Amino acid sequence: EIPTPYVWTFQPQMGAAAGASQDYSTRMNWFSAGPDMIHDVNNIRDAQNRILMTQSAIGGIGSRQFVEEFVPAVYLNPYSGPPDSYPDQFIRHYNVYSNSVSG
Amino acid sequence: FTYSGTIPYLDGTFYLSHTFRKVAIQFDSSVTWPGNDRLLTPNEFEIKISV
Amino acid sequence: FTYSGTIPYLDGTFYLSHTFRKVAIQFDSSVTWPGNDRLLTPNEFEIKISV
Amino acid sequence: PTHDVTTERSQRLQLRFVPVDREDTQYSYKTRFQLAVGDNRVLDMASTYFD
Amino acid sequence: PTHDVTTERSQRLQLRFVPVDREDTQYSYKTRFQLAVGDNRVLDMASTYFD
Amino acid sequence: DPRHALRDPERKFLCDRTLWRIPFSSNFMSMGSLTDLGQNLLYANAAHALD
Amino acid sequence: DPRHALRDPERKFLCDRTLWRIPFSSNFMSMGSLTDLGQNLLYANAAHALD
Repeated sequence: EIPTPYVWTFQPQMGAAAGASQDYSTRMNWFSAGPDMIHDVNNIRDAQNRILMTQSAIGGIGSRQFVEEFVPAVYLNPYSGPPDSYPDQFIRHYNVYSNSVSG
Repeated sequence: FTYSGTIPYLDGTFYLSHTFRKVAIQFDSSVTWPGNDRLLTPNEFEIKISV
Repeated sequence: FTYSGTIPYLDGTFYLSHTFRKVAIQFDSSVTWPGNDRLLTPNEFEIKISV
Repeated sequence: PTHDVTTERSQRLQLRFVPVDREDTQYSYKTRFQLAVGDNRVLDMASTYFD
Repeated sequence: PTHDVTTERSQRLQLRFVPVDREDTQYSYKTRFQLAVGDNRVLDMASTYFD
Repeated sequence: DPRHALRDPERKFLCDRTLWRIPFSSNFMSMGSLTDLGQNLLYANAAHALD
Repeated sequence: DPRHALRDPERKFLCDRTLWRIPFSSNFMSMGSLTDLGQNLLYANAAHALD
């Protein structure tokens, strides 16, 4: 359905960004509203993911070039896919060459 | 400051490293380091033993 | 064999399990099991403590 | 199963936390702990209790 | 380097072996050990000695 | 009673017709007759000594 | 000498003008200014607490 996009925190060092997580600092609370309201809220939010959708299609990278890329990506429905194709890269303590491991 | 002898803190004339027993390091107040059962005493770094 | 009471070794009427203090397991006489700092006392299985 | 179940690296089974602050009132006792859940771990409150 | 150098899983740095058999002769002392080199490991004799 | 004299606590327990268990599993749980550790290469590949 | 009375051994050591080291490496060796652990995601990604 309509979820909430992830946020990418720029890592001052390396420039390889970090793990993305569902934003919550701007969560538009509203469960205390009405029916038509709860209906319109998911509509405007859908338009959001819609914009961030087009805005997405278009060593380490700097900050200035970081805002243009690594934009908030919407991961539609949940884990949906098989245990093979998961977010992975969306995990903070996760590397490519190997599985997520830390000392 | 009523002292004029060598200042180990500056010249580096330390001489009390033989007064340590053990050191314990832990992250997030739970995960001991280096852990992974690296040392004979994985829960700490024993510099010297009496018994 | 001058006994005729219950034989714990056969009928299974044990009653001395409360007489154990601790047990230590080790492989190749070095690698303690389970090790990996699993228990609060990673070097053995303390069944009961006095103090 | 012989994979994707248990970890091979060292790791305690049950940790013990000490009060970072405790106030003994005339008719009440309050204590605060910094329950830290190490990374790659999952804690099930049901397994926690106050000793 | 951050890969293909050190292992992430638990593993001792220096093991300790106990005599599987020892004979105290009137003028000689003999002991036999079962030096076991775990899999995925490599031991450099030079780092071994008799305590 | 007010005549009570200073005493001292004493704890203990009993567990009859039972057998102490120490499963050979990484988490001590029963996930099948043939445990996970009982199927680990470290044991099926090379032989060890127990103590 | 034959007049020697029963004694007792006592060991110790001294290490002046020196600093105890505990490199933040997976093997404690120096493989470069920027250690391997000092470049591990587990630390660069999230923040931790030390004690």
